Order: sequence, then structure tokens, then C-alpha cells
Amino acid sequence: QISVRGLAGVENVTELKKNFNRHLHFTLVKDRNVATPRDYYFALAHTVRDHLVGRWIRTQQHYYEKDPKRIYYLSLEFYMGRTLQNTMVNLALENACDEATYQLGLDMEELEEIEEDAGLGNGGLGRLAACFLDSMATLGLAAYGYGIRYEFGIFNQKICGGWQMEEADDWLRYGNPWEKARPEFTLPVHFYGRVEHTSQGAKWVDTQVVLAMPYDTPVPGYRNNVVNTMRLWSAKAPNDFNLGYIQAVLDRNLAENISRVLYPNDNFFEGKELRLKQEYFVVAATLQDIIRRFKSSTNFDAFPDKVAIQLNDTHPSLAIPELMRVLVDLERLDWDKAWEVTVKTCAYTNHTVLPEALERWPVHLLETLLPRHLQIIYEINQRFLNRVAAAFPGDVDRLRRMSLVEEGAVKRINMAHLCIAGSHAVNGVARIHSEILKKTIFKDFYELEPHKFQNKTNGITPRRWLVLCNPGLAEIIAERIGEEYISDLDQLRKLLSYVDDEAFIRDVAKVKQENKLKFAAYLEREYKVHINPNSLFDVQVKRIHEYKRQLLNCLHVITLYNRIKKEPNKFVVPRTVMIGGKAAPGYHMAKMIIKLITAIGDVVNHDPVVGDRLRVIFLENYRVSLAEKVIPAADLSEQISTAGTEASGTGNMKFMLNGALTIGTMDGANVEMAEEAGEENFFIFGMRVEDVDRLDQRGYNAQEYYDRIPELRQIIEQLSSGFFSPKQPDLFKDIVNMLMHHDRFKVFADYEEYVKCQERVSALYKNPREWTRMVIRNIATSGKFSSDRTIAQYAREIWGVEPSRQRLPA
Amino acid sequence: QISVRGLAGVENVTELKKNFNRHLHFTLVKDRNVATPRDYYFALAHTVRDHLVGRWIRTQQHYYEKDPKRIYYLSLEFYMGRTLQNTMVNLALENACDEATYQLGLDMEELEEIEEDAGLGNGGLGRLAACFLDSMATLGLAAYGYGIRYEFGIFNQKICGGWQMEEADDWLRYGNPWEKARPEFTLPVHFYGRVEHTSQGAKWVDTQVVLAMPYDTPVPGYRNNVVNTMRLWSAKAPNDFNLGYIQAVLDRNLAENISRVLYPNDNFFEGKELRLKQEYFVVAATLQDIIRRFKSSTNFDAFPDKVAIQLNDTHPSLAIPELMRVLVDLERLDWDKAWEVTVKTCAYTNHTVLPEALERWPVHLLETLLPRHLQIIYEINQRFLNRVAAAFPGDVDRLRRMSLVEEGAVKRINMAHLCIAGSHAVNGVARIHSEILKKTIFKDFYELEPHKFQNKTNGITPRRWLVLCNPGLAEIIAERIGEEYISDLDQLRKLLSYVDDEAFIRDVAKVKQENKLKFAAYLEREYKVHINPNSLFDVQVKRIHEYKRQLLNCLHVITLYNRIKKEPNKFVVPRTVMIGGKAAPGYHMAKMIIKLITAIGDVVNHDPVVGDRLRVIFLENYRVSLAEKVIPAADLSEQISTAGTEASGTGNMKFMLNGALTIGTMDGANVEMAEEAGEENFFIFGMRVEDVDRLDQRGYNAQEYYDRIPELRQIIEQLSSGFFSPKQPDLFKDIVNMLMHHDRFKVFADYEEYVKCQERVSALYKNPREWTRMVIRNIATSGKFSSDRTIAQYAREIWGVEPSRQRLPA
Ligand SMILES: O=c1[nH]cnc2c1ncn2[C@@H]1O[C@@H](COP(=O)(O)O)[C@@H](O)[C@H]1O
Ligand SMILES: O=c1[nH]cnc2c1ncn2[C@@H]1O[C@@H](COP(=O)(O)O)[C@@H](O)[C@H]1O
Ligand SMILES: OC[C@H]1O[C@@H](c2nc(-c3ccc(O)cc3)n[nH]2)[C@H](O)[C@@H](O)[C@@H]1O
Ligand SMILES: OC[C@H]1O[C@@H](c2nc(-c3ccc(O)cc3)n[nH]2)[C@H](O)[C@@H](O)[C@@H]1O
Ligand SMILES: *Cc1c(COP(=O)(O)O)cnc(C)c1O
Ligand SMILES: *Cc1c(COP(=O)(O)O)cnc(C)c1O
Repeated sequence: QISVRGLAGVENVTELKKNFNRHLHFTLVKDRNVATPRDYYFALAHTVRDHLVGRWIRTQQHYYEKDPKRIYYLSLEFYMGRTLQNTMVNLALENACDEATYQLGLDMEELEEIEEDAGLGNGGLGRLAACFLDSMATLGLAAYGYGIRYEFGIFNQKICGGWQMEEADDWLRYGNPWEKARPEFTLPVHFYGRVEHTSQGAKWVDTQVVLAMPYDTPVPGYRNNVVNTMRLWSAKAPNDFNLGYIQAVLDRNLAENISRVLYPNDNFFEGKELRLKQEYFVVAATLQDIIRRFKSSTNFDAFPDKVAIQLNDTHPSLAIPELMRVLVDLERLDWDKAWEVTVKTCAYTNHTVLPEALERWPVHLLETLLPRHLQIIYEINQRFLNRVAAAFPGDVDRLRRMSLVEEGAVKRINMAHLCIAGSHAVNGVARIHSEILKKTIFKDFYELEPHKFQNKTNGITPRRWLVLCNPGLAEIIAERIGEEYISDLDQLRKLLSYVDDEAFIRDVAKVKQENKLKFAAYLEREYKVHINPNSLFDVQVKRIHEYKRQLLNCLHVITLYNRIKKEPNKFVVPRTVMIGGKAAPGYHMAKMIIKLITAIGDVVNHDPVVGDRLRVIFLENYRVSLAEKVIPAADLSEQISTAGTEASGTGNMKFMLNGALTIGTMDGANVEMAEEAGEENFFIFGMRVEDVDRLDQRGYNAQEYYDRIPELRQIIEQLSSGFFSPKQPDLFKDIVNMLMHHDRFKVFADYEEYVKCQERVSALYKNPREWTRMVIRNIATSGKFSSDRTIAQYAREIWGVEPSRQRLPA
Repeated sequence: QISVRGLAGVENVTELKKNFNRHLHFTLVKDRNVATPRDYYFALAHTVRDHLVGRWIRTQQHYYEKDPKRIYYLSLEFYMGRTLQNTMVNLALENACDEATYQLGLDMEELEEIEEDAGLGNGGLGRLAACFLDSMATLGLAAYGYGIRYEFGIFNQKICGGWQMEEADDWLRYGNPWEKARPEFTLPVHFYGRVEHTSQGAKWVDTQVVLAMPYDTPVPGYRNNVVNTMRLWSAKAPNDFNLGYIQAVLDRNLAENISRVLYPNDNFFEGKELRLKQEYFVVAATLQDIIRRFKSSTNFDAFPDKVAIQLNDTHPSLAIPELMRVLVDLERLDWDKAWEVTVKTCAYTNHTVLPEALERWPVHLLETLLPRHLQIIYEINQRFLNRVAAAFPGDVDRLRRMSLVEEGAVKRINMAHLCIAGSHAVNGVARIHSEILKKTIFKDFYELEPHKFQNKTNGITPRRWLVLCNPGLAEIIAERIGEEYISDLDQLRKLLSYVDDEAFIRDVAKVKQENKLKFAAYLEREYKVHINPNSLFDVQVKRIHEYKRQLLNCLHVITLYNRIKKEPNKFVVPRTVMIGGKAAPGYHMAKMIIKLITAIGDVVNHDPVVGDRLRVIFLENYRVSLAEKVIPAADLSEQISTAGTEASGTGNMKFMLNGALTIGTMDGANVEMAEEAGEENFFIFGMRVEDVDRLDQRGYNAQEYYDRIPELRQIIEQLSSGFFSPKQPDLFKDIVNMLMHHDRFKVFADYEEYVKCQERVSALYKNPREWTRMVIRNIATSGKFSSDRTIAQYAREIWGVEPSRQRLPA
């Protein structure tokens, strides 16, 4: 059908059909007469999986023979989404599978919709890990992702009476055809116990044992025949565990709970014992696997030449003391040699500066759960502080600030400080964020060891986020500049020579229009809701958080509503305002924001004077598969965090690649996006980081904005008096009180500039030709935001390995 | 190699090899260079499974089209053992698979040993269910086994310091290639709640819901291309279950515990709420499935013409009130019509008369868990007792005895009485047991409804228990009389014409000798123990229970030891005495018996004066796969329960088929075995049922036997004084005290006759020719004990269906 989806050769189509029928009969044990669409999805998934297998075996064989440096990417989260289509794209099988299924009387698009998301992350951090795995495979790196196979991923969100309800995401109910259990490589993980000191060093004894069973998932590179591995650990009780009899067997659940559920917090630290168990579980199993692989090739001097460990935030930070434990207690290396090896092996990526997101574990938890690790942490701290004292003699306050051990009512370990001490490289995830790290929270560490600190601006994979989700746009691009851009996204710059080409302008606008119609129909079918597809699609999708300022968007929506009601017979550019995202279950204010958004919709969408000039839709259950649908349909991307708070963002980049314009603050990667595209092709507004700092020094007083801006006062009076909640007039008083008296994110301070900037958006949308030309300028300069670029930088500047675009033999 | 294992044609061998390599590569994702023997086992299992699939689909299709009467066999236990070899035997693939694997450089016997037993039962009751499934498929019946897929089956037994230790049987750890999950046919099961009475009948409301997910396992018939289904239910929480957030997800375990573990009691009732949940779970899910299948063909008058439900003891007895609940509350049938349908549909098999084994559930448990069922039970009882009062007017004591509701400190429901009331047929499992039912515990019911009471003597499948475990014996039989006996075991009578044939005598003895050498080598390899394979192999394997009288065997072993020590230079026939079996974890006396057996071994096996004339071995972890090894090697089968206590026995029959002679009491099926073979060809001893009754009327006084039999007094003094436990002289005082003062099973009363009978065994063993002739007479008359005979009787006399030996097309 379309070129970028590959060839549908007669031999290949015939073979796919044979194998589909083979799997339906033998694997699924169904005949066509009772097969459901789910059976057909599974038969197709098994058919496509068979094509991965040979490449997977050959790739892993190739690494055993060549013995390259291995990259281990450790994360508590891998937000993978669906696998079927991505696998077909990466193996060039999409058109052949389409044809094969078409000839069997089936619609492949319908079958794709049956697959569950692998929702093993919360948002951006977990999705970054997934994009990175795709880029590492595409760049031929001998890379392994290591994590936890949660039985329950991020909860499914239902909206009932305008409120978020949570349901368990039982993603494994029907089976997962992509994984392979490897019960043969099961490893023990120790907890509790105590330390005894012999003449032959320390011994960690009387421990409870939980088994870590690995499940392997293939990670195909883009058309290079490389298939890497994502290894996820599941918790199993040993068979003598607790061994009246019946109760002992039922109590195996206590051990197996470690891998049961993903903690559903985004940018928030919850210091619970179960979470600490999860962190150690992943680290201890992974490190044993790493060392096993290293020994199958005494001399740990070469360990950093053969192994890189990348810590995805501090969540796997126990890798540092665990590596020391193994090297010192088990392999009998002297402390200094072990520390040298550890530092050269480990690197740390920071993803946030919000204080409530930083992991600070109570000493009493570590003392009970991991007594040997606590001793090792204390020794690291004493040796580290001795270096600080030698470099900055007499600076006693610096010793207190830099300590791994925080004093207070409860003594805590600062895991970020541990990661900096024990890593040869520390990076932020966008230029402004990496600068903030050096100037504020890690300033002291930067002064001691400036060479450690780097930037690696985030990216997204153009396979999933262009080719897979927006084939129409991929194709019209490919017609002009060929297919090479899919693995070399900088080639999109060539599109700048088509900015005045009438046919290209028309095609870009046509693809957007098609995507909007398709999404408007999706909404009607699955959610009984009717939207005008000629309206500007104004989209804010991301987790619900005060710092992301969904509330600022709400204030603009109410402003538009009030302006319409004031002058109903004036023309306004029609908008469909779509907001979606999950709130963490314990985050009360985030749950109230969801309720406000639905309550605004309840008023706006049923006011006959508004008509179809303004609609407000809350998009339920925002997740990777919904992102793939809504992002290609968007006109305007809302990226409106308070300057200094969004470390990078990656949704921002997805929208840029897919032909939306951006309204945003100079925060995270928005700064670099604006720089690449030109500030004239971006809708920038609001306080810069420096302006936020100036306000904080003077003191933020929200009342000043309320007193000076009549349109804002009207909105607050509407919220307070029960206009958006007639039956419960005080329902939103917590929101009003926060905005007026303890708003950490200065919503009112950016309100006037935001509304004015939104008026400029509407003015440009009225001139479709100029809107579309600006879009071309954004798509054309989005190349920097490929995760292939990001990963090549990690590879060269941190891991010390050279990427490769060369194909393994088929 | 041997004829009964089928053809190894070049085409078939080539195809099996191709498919083996296909599964190793694609299914297991291994290459030969890292494959372990476990990988090879799985590749073979998947290869053999592929041959079942077409037949399974066609069989189930055939039943949908023909719509025969369906037989539903409901059991809490299915003791299946291993599947690989049985599948090969039933599909005539054994020699081809042997050849295929041989050409790949692998030993198929070694691969078979890797498979885990499916240990989803305790002993005889669960194993009977498994034999029955094999016979139902072999006889072409449209039969379904329904049960629970326990995550943990019967515990693995380890012996430490002579004591039983229990370990969880994590049988699913490496996967089960035989099952197919069917998450699409998941059904809800209700618990707790309350009953409200509308004008439109009763409604069971406010219930907790647990989901029942089915897993299907194929059950191949013997060379007839029939493949029936065993459907096992697994418990799943619904996704809104308990829905802070983390705890709600972890608490899903409370619902899922229902299918977690098999209760490990044999012939003992433990009235725990979890067990009641298991019983209702299996019944409620199964009955919905039955009704669904019936409707896919208003008129419940035809229900008993299309459906038979066989209750395997009272464990699934809630089927009776559940069927009434569905018919009356949901389908709106009048009570009398529903009861007619229920009675005509259900039949009940009793497997024990021991009072501590009978299920008597406290009313307070049923009231809380199953309030509607309790109401229905009360209504059944009132209507039933009205019939009793009309038939036997004024007999008030009979009303009390026959009531379903037992009065007392705690009110209980007698589930056996419920089953009799609600079934059209009630059977025992051997002639003497069925007579005991009519004369003693069910006498009142027999007088009311004599037509209900039947006998169906138990049997064993000759596929598993001859062809599979003893190919050498199967072959030498087949050389004389052909292969037809494998599905028509009565043809073994033809062997009586070879009782004086010198070559047949030699071959029978040769096969036994080979089996003994093979078992003696197995013992050495796996358990570091050295036995004389020229000794008489004296074997007692079965669950440890006071009624089975392992203690009587112990008394004989000590008697032999003491006789040797008294006259060391006299010849005695050498014996290896082997005792094995599991004790229920809470059954203290059974655990003490195990310790006594090992303690006797500790003395006897290390006494240099004994030499290799007497060895006592405790066979660890007795289970189906160990039975398949030890039974073909046995010379003497110990079946020595107190008369009136072993309802049938089935181990007894396994030994008879495999060329052991039997020493036993006139109990259970031993009576019928002796009748078939001739009493002259059986070593019968001890009290008959009538003699036990006479002793009970006079009063059993164990002291009388102690005072009169010096050899017995010596043994008791050795036990009491610490001869078998020097470091803990009082270790066995509980055993001595029980034997002397509260022995319900009259061990001392059969001691003298048992020892004298054992002397006759030894005398015959000295004349190998006459021993072997007696063996031929036993094997030749074992035909009655085929489960094919048993199932044909159930089919004709209870279910109203005709068996068939006709083949479905291949
Ligand atoms: O002893 C060996 N001989 C040959 N290949 C090996 C051996 N050990 C590991 N491998 C290769 O590496 C394995 C990949 O798994 P890993 O050992 O977890 O990296 C297999 O797929 C083999 O291809
Ligand atoms: O609607 C139908 N059309 C054709 N065959 C059916 C239908 N429903 C059930 N079957 C057959 O019976 C099924 C066996 O599963 P069951 O329905 O659980 O007995 C399938 O394997 C089909 O062969
Ligand atoms: O760099 C990729 C993403 O990491 C996100 C981010 N997520 C988290 C986090 C997640 C879970 C948790 O328990 C604790 C913190 N920190 N930072 C950033 O907010 C986003 O700006 C960035 O693009
Ligand atoms: O008829 C086959 C077998 O059932 C055995 C038997 N097992 C049980 C039982 C099992 C588990 C349980 O929880 C409660 C009772 N009752 N009867 C008999 O003892 C045996 O003689 C018979 O051959
Ligand atoms: C990309 C993505 C995110 C991150 O979006 P931000 O706007 O950068 O917070 C979150 N959730 C999902 C499902 C995503 O695909
Ligand atoms: C046959 C069998 C039984 C029943 O044996 P009995 O001697 O009749 O109690 C118990 N366990 C296993 C493993 C069996 O194969």
C-alpha cells in the first residue's frame, strides 16, 4: 500500500499465511469456526515472533564471540506499549502481514487493537528507557535493559462522575507471547540478616532468600537484523520457604509480592519498605548476571573495559554499594581497587530537581533490610568527606551539605549524593536542566569534580513516534527525500527546501486533516462523544501534576468560555481542548484537577450559546497506545510547566515530529526545540528561570494578580461560588485556596502572557497556508530530538563504545 | 525395538526429527550449543503434543455434531503423574520417538525423567480419577473431568534424620506444555452475601466474586483417535477487587488462594473454610459450564438425557444444592421439577467408611459462606424426612439418624446423607465395601430406597500400569496372545494355557529379574544405597495411616531380625523390605511410624551378623512416577489393612498385574482378587470382617496378646526400653501406648497369623519354578481389575450410555 511499510512479495505472503494457520491450529488449538479476533491477534503475534527468533539467537551468539563492551541499562520502569506493530516495522514486514491477513479475510488494524500495552512505567522516565532500547539496538550496541516484570503495571483509569477511579492493569491475563521465561537462570537475592566480622572480612548471614526468575523480551533494531534483550526479573519463593503446612504455602505470597505491582508515582518519592525491596531485588539479580557474563570470557581490572552500568535516576542506586559488597566481601579485592572499578563502571542520570521526588531513605529501613549495604555506605561517606575536607579545608558547612548521611529527627541517606560519589559521569536530560544541576542542587559536587558533569538532551525514537503512529506523514516525507531519515533524523532538514512548495504544503495539511478525522471517529466509537474535526485540536497529555500546570490551561479555557458568553455573536476560532493523564492515587490535588477539568466540560459542552465553537474533553486512560492516536491528530501542543521544573519533557518532541505547533515556556527541552526551529516558529511565553528566581526573592503574592486582572478575578469568583459545581458549591475550595495562598508553581504569574500568546495561536490558525508553513519548519528541524542522537552521545562520551549502522547477516 | 511400542517408519522418524528441531529453535529459543537436557525434554513434549491437537479438535467437533449424552466426572483430585510417555503409548509413537531421539544423539528414557508429576491428588482416590479418564477416552465416551488446578500439588517428602520434612511441590515452575489456558471461558463464582426474598422468589445478593479461569488438558484414548478434556479451574480476582491502592492490589491474593494448594489429607476430614471454598469453587464454575453446553444444542426435562454428573465422594456434593439453586432461583422451575431433574442427573460414589473421613460441615460456616445453599439444604431435608415419616410412621429415632442436619454442641450437615438423598445411584468401590454400606452406615437409606445402591469394583488402567511401566512383561505376553489384551484385559485368561510352558516360565522370571536389577541400580544412583537383587523384594507402598497397618509390617521385620540374632548360622530366605509413603503433615502418629521405620533400618542394615539377609529401606517421596518403577520390581505385595477399613485399594491391583504375589487380609478388593485367582494362589491371613465385629463386642484387650506371645512381648520391650533409639530411650512411647491401650485397628490380633503366613511366603520363594507358576496364575486372572471393565459398568448401569471401541478417523 505505502512504500515505507516494505514489500509484499508473493513468497513472503504465502509463507506468512501458512504459519498463521499453523499457529492457529497448533499453538492456539482453535479452528476458524470458533476463533475470535483475540485468537487471530495471537496467531499473528506468534507468526511475527518466529521471524525475530533466528536473529535473536544469532545476535546473542555474535556478542559471545566478539566480546564487545556490554551496556547495562538499569531501570525500575520500561514503558514499552504494544509490540506487534513495532516488530513488523523494524523487520520490514508490515505490508506483507497486511496483505497476508487481508487474504485471510481479516483486518490487521483491528487485530493490533487487541494487544495490551506493556505499561511497566509511569510516564516520561519509563518511556525514555523504552526509546533508548530501540535506539541501542538500531545503533548495534551490545545493550541489555534490566528491570522488574511487574504483574500489574500502571493502573487503568476510569472516570466515574468526573472522578478518577483506579483498576488493576492485569496485562498478563491472556498471556504475553513476546517474553520467554528462563527459569534455568534463576538467582538468589538476600534480605535482612546481620553482619558478622571474621578475621577473613565481613559476612552477611541469617538472611531471607527470594529467587529472581528472568523473563527475556526481544528488542529489534531498525532493519539491521540486531535483536537485543530486555531481561525482567520476577520474584519467586524458594520451595523450603516457611517449611501449619497450609499457611506456610499461602505465605509464599509475602516473598512474591516484591514483583507484584508498579508504584504509580511520577516525580514523587514514597519511602515504603516494599519499594526499597524492589530496588534491591533488581540490582542484586542484575549484578550477579553481569558478573557471570564477565567471567565467561580473577582480573577485575578489565571490568570497566567490558561493562558499563547506566543508572536510570537513583532508583537502582544500590548497584554502587552492591558492586562494592561483591568485590570486597566475595571476590576479596582491597577497598581502593574495588572503588576504582565501581566508579569507572557506573554512570548516573538525574531526571528531576523537585525536592519531593529525590530519594532519601531512612537509615532505620536500610539498617534492618540491608545491614551490610549500610556499613558500606557509611565507609563510602567517610572516605568521600575526607576528600572534600582536603580540597576545601575548614569549610565545615560544605561537609554537612555534601554528606551522604542527612542529619535530622530521622537520619536519611541521600541517594543522589551516593550516585555522584560512585559514578564517573553524572548527566542531566536537557541543557537548561544540566546547567541547573551545576548551579543549584549539585553545585558543591560540581566544584569538587567538574569533569563528571555532562548533558545528554533527551530524545524519542522516530520508529514508534513517526513511522508507526503516522504512516501518512512518513510517506509524504519519504516521497521527497527517501527513507534514510528513519535512522538518520537530521535528514529532515532537507524539508526546508519544500517550505514554499504548494504540493508539499497541501499534502502536509491533508495528512493532518486525515489524522483528525480518524481520531474524531475513534472518540465517537469508543466514548460516545461528538467533536468538530475542523476545530483547532489543542492538546495537553501528560501525567497530572501541579508543576505541569494543567490548571493554567483550565484558566485559559474558562477565559475563552467567559469571552464567548460576553459577546456571543463575535467570531472565534473554534477549538477542541483535550486534556488527559493519570493522577497518582494518593495525590489529592491532582485528583481534584481531574474533577475540575470534567466539571468545566459539563458546563461548556452543554451551553447552547457556545455551540461547537468550544469543547472540553478529558481523554480517559492516557497511555502509550493512546499517545500514538492523539499526537498525530494534534494542532497545538501544550508544554506549559513553570520554568525550572520540567527536566526535559519528551511529549514535547513527539508533537513536534508529528506536525503540531508548540505553546510553551522556556523549560526543559522546549528551549532547545525553539533554538532548532527558530523562536519565530514557536509560541513562547511566560517567566524564564531567572524571572522565577526574582519573584521568589521578592515573595510570590497571588493576591496582586487577582487584584489587577479582572478576567482572572471573575474566574476565581466562579470557582468559589459554585458555578462549576452547583450541587456542591464548595467542591473546589482546596484549589482556590492553593492558587491564592500556597501555589509553588506561580500559575497566576504566567496567566496574562499565556492568554495573549493563545490569541496569537488563534490568529495564525485562521491562515491555514502560513500555519502549515510554520509546521514544516518545525518538522524539518526536529532531527536533533531523535533518541539515536542521544544514544550516540551516551555511547561516545560516557560508555566509551562506537555506534554502528552496519547490518548483521539475515 | 519391542512390538507393543509401535512402528518406527522412515517418514515418521524424519518428521519427528524436523519438528523436534523446529520446537528447540522457535518454541524454546535455544541452539544445540547451550541446550540442556530439560530443553530437550520440552522440545520432545511439544513435538508429541502437536500430534494430539488435530485429534483433540476433531473429537470435540464430533461431540458438538452428534450431541451424545455427556459425562461429567467431578473431583477435587486428579493424580495424573507424567504425561509424555502415556501420550506416546496411546498414539503408538513410542518406538518412532525413541528412534528419532536416538538419531539426534539423545536418550529418550533420560528425557522422560525430567518431567514433573502432576501430583494433584493424595493417593488412591485421585489416582482412580486419573485411571477413569484414561478408560473413558479409550471407551469412546463423551467424558469431561472437572477439578481445580492447584498451584502446589501433594508436597515433596524429604527424610531428614529419619523424620518426614515437607517441601512445596512447585510443579508449574518450568511450565506445563500439556495444558491450554482458556481465559476466554472465565466465569464468576459467588461467596458470602445474603438472601433477600422478593415476590419473584429468592435472590442471593451482596456477594464477593472470584473468577474461575479454565485450563484444558488433553486425555488421549488408546489408539482410537479420541482425545477428551480435563478442565481444571484456577482462581483469579476481578480487576476492581478491593478498588490504599498498593495494598488493594496485594490483597488480590486472598481471592487467588482458593486454587493455591491441595489439602494433603488422605482419609481424613479437616473442616476448614478454605477447603469449603475450594469445593464450592469447583462446583459453581463446572455447573455453569455444563448448563452453557446444554443450552447450545427452556426444556430442562431433557437435562438428565444429555447430562450425567458423577460425584467423586462428597467433596463436590454442593453440586446438588447448586443445581437446585440454578434451576429454581435463576431458571424459575418449580421445586418438584427441579428436584426430579437433579436426582436423575447426579450419582454418588462413596470411598470410605472411616468416621473421621466423612464430611460433616458446621452449619455456621455454610450460613456465612453460602447462605442460599443452606436454605436449600434445609428444604431438601424437610421434604426428605417427610418421605421417611410416611414410609416408617412413628419411627422417631430413624428420623434423627437419617437427617441431613446433625444435632449437637455444633450443628453440622452430613454431606453423605445429602448425596444419597439427591442422587439416583449410590455405589461403593468393591463388593465387600458396598455390602458394608448397606448393612452399617447407610442401612436406613438402603431400607428406604434399595434400588439406589450399587457396587462398582475399582480398577486400574493397563496402559499406564502394564504397557508403560513394564514393557518387558507386556512384550512377552504379546508374543503369545497378541496385542488385543491392552484394551480387553480379560484376554489375559489365555495365559493359563502357558502355566506349564517352560519357555514362558523362564521369560516371566527373567523380566522380573531385569526389573529388580534396574530398580536396584536406580536406588544406588539417586539414593546412595546398596541392595541384594537376589533377595525377595517385599514391598508396602501407600499413604501412611494407622488403618493400613505399616506397624504390623514393622512388627514382622523386627521378628525376623530377632530370629536371625537368636540363630545367626541358620539359613533364612533373604529379603529386602521396602516401605514407602507420605504422612499427612498434621498426623502425628503417621509421622512417628515413618521415624520407627527408619530407626529399624538404622539397626538392621548396620548389624554385621545380619549381612545382606535382611535390609529395611524407606522409599522417599512415594508418588506416581516412583510407583511405576517399584511395582514392576516387587515380588511380594503387602495389603494388610484391618478387615473392613480399606474400601477397595488399587495398589493391590497394580502389583497383581505386574507379577508380584499378594499377602493380605480379606479386605476391599483383595477379596475379589483372591476369588479371581483362587485362594490357593493368594497368601490370605487374619481376621475377617465378622471376626473384627466379634472382638469389638467382647472388647479388644491388647494385653492378652502381649501376655501370650513371647516374640511379641520381646518386641514391645525393645521399643519401650530404647533399643531402636539409644539416645532418646522414650522416643517411641506414644506408639507403644497406642498399641497396648487404644489401637482401633487391632494390630496385635493379626500378628501370629501374619508371621505364620510370611513363613509360607518364604517357603514358596525357595522354589522359583513354583513361585513363578503361581505368579502366572495371578497375572492371568487380573483382567477383572481393568478400569475399562469398571467404566463400562458405570456407563451401562448408572450413566445410561453405551461404550464403544470404534476409532474416530485419523
Ligand atoms: O559455553 C558456551 N558456549 C557457546 N555459547 C555460549 C556459551 N555460553 C553462552 N553462550 C552464548 O551466549 C548465550 C546468551 O546468553 P547469556 O549467556 O545470558 O549472554 C547463548 O545464546 C549462547 O549463544
Ligand atoms: O457455534 C458453534 N459452531 C460450531 N462449533 C461449535 C460452536 N460452539 C461450540 N462448538 C464446538 O465445540 C467446541 C468445544 O468446546 P465446548 O463448547 O466447551 O464444548 C469447539 O471446539 C467447537 O468445535
Ligand atoms: O528524562 C525523562 C523524563 O523524566 C521525568 C521524571 N520522572 C521522574 C520520576 C519518575 C518516577 C519516580 O518514582 C520518581 C521520579 N523524575 N523525572 C521528568 O519529569 C521529565 O522532564 C523527563 O523528560
Ligand atoms: O476408591 C479409591 C480409593 O479411595 C480411597 C479413599 N480416599 C479417601 C479420601 C481422600 C481424601 C480425603 O480428603 C478424604 C477421603 N477416601 N477413600 C480408599 O481409602 C481406597 O480404599 C480406595 O481404593
Ligand atoms: C511521552 C509520554 C509521556 C511523557 O510526556 P511529557 O509531556 O514529557 O510528560 C508520558 N506518558 C506517556 C504515555 C507518553 O507516551
Ligand atoms: C495406586 C496408588 C495409591 C493407592 O494405593 P493403595 O495401596 O490402594 O492405597 C497411592 N499412591 C500412589 C502414588 C498410587 O499410584
